[PDB]
Amino acid sequence: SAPVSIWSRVVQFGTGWGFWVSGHVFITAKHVAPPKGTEIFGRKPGDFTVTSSGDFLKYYFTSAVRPDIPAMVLENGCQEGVVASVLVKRASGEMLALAVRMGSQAAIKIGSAVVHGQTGMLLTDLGTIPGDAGCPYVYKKGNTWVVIGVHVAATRSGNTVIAATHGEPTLEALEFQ
Repeated sequence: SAPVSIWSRVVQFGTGWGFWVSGHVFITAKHVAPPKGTEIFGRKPGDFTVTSSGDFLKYYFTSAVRPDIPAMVLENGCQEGVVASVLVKRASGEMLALAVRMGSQAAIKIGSAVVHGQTGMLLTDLGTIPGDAGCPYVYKKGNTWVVIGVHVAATRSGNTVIAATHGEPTLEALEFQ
């Protein structure tokens, strides 16, 4: 479904994967990233800036690292009900697009961390596995592909997954009633 060229944007990173949103912007799961202050893609700290929000991590490079790729829209999650695709790469280079119905956005507790993200329900042993964190969630919005977050967590059994998103909630901020 997703354009063939989009997969070259998914690369190994730390103990997981990350995604080039543009030639300048690389997103990943905080928990898989190399330690802060590590040289990456041949660039030293200072040649890039890093922002984190929950388990979402974004690197911005002043000079393009991948000039061969057009910029894509990065959204803070998407509307509940959107059928998105997790672009999972495995170490072998195998590419597995996993259909997922996006659920609600919330601040989700995973172990000792709190992740701002969006829940999802895998539509199909053939889901995500340890090592997949950082792979992007994308969908075709109208007539263009947009990225909404990165894979961070799943249940062992069952089809629940969590994508970390870049923002903290306003309209989507949960409050006791």
